[PDB]
Amino acid sequence: GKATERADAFRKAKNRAVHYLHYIERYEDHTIYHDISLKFKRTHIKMKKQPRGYGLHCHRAIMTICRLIGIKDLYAKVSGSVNMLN
Amino acid sequence: SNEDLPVPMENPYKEPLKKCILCEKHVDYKNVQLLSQFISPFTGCIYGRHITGLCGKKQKEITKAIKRAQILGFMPVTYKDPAYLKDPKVCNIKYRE
Amino acid sequence: AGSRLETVGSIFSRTRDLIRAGVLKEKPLWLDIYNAFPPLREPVFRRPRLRYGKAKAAVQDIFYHEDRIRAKFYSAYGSGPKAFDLFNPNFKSTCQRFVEKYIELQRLGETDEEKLFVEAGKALLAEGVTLRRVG
Amino acid sequence: NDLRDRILSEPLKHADFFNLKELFSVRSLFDARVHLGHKAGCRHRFMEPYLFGSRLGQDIIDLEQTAAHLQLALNFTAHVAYREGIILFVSRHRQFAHLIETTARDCGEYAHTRYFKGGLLTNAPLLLGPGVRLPDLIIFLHTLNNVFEPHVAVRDAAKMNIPTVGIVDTNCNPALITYPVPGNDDSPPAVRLFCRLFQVAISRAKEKRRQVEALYRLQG
Amino acid sequence: VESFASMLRHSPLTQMGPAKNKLVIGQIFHIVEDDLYIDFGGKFHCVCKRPEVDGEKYQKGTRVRLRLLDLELTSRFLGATTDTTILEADAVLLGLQES
RNA sequence: UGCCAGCCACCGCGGUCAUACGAUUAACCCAAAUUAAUAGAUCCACGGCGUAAAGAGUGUUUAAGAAAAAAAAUCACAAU
Ligand SMILES: [Mg+2]
Ligand SMILES: [Mg+2]
Ligand SMILES: [Mg+2]
Ligand SMILES: [Mg+2]
Ligand SMILES: [Mg+2]
Ligand SMILES: [Mg+2]
Ligand SMILES: [Mg+2]
Ligand SMILES: [Mg+2]
Ligand SMILES: [Mg+2]
Ligand SMILES: [Zn+2]
Repeated sequence: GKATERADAFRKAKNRAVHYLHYIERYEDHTIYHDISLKFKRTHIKMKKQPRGYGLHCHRAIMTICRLIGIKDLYAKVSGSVNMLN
Repeated sequence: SNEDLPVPMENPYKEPLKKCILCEKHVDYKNVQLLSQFISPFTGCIYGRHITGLCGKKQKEITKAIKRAQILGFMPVTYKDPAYLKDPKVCNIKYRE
Repeated sequence: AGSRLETVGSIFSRTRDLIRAGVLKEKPLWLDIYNAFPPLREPVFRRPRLRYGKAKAAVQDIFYHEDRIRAKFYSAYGSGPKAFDLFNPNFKSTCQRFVEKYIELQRLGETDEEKLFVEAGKALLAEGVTLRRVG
Repeated sequence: NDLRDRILSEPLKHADFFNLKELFSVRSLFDARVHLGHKAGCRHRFMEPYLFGSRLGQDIIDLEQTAAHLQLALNFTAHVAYREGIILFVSRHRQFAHLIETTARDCGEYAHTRYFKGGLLTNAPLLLGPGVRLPDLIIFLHTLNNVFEPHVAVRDAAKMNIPTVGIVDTNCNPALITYPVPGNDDSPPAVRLFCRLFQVAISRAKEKRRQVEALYRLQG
Repeated sequence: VESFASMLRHSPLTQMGPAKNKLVIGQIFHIVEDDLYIDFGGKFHCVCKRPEVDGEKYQKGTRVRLRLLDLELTSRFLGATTDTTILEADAVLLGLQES
């Protein structure tokens, strides 16, 4: 969300976010189901599915997002461009 | 076991292909008449396909035959020989309007 | 609220899932109806790529043996005298009559084209139809 | 309240409940020219499974499949009507514009045949009003807009989680359409046919709902 | 019961073959000043101009004789992925339904 | 104090209202240690080569390799 005032953009991006929601399927409600590797534009994310105790070892943004999803155990290495939106 | 289903034949209806005025004629440098048809009367230029309307093959045969005639001394270069002025006009150009 | 991603799944998918997550607290009408008699294909978004290389479509062109006959008919006699009525569901044209006659004389075993064709023309002249032909 | 759950649940258990099987046939569709599509030069890639083939350059839709689908679309339409929900006929084609507006008004259903304002579905509360109900179903009699791109309402109905019935001609893109029925949108007997069918389905459903309501009232 | 294939195979529109130079019957469903909108039963209507001879005999509902050229007017143009439809058919108006 | 005096690993700070200099007050962080300097450990491409560094002006063979399933050498036109 984007605005002249910081406060304003905060509001805008919140209220807009709630409109695009995904459902993320969680295996046993902690990990993902299986290993994932994706090249999105110039960013490569590579994630691996962990056992119960191995908490959230990830780029800090991914940890943030995971904590929001409910994914508690994960390993992800991002390579190529680390640009945040991508 | 449905007999009403379509049969994978080639198109029966398909038309024949259109033909250059000359398809399977023989262009020969020796007859300046046929050649002199595809020239501009005033200049002596050779007309293009978009005027003569020929298979690329024949437009080529015509060009080569023309130039050959012109240098072996059968046919004049700078103007269409006046004798052949009143022969049939095959080409699509209109000068006088 | 809901999910405005058109590309991610079917509306069914997104809806059911958003209910599953406990976000969407009221089931929408069309949902129960949907579950009951779902469509043939999942309405998931798809991008229409242009084909390339040697690839072509699978679509079959529609031809029947009768066509193989009709062509000779039209080459010979042009379109028939009776015109055409594309409103009348049972309408038979002059070409179609000629076809049926040709097929019947095929069942007598004459394998020559000329015999079949000309004799079907005669069998048609019998019924009173005029074939004016063309040069 | 329990028997209201009865009145909503009951019709789901039969396949035919409004008996719409008998409103059309493959021959019925065939005479309305529905099986006729555009030239093969215009054919949209995603339509090929619905083509019976191509006759001399024309694409002939496969009616067996048109029937299969149409049965489903009508069924769905009807059940939405019975459940008292908003149906929106949408077409931007100026021949049938009047025809469709008429049809809709006769079913007690709504029509948008005109220019589709930008945020109509996505930003509803600004265009229409402070709080609003949005259509529960949207029927497209033509999936295209007069510039030959897909009608906006398709992308935005999808965007809004609204299920969509629509008649997809041979050059349309069916992908985002919930229950597509392949067939001819251009010719008059076809559009008149589809209008009449959706009309009858709606009316029949609203009746059945009235009658079953009456029955529920005499039950106690 | 009749399979769709069976219907398609016998229909008058299949009987015609190629639609070039075919004599057909058509009916006028709409009029603007000199423009007759003629439904000949195929897919798209054609549109022809009201002739000079017996101009007033052509009215909505009338029947006329057409010479069909093209069932749909369509072409691909430079730089386009798909063809362009005019959404019309090409016909020559001959006379009206001599009867 | 005033583009001076000075500061910084990198971005940078100092021109009269400096949280960046110098000192004070408060705080933070390590702790019998704490900073600085220098050497290591670690770190480059199983990635790339139209426009960013990069397909070498052209073809043939040598060496070396690949053969991994199905076939082919060949006819209007301005090669030399
Ligand atoms: Mg169409
Ligand atoms: Mg210092
Ligand atoms: Mg100061
Ligand atoms: Mg500092
Ligand atoms: Mg200091
Ligand atoms: Mg020490
Ligand atoms: Mg370069
Ligand atoms: Mg090179
Ligand atoms: Mg060089
Ligand atoms: Zn030729």
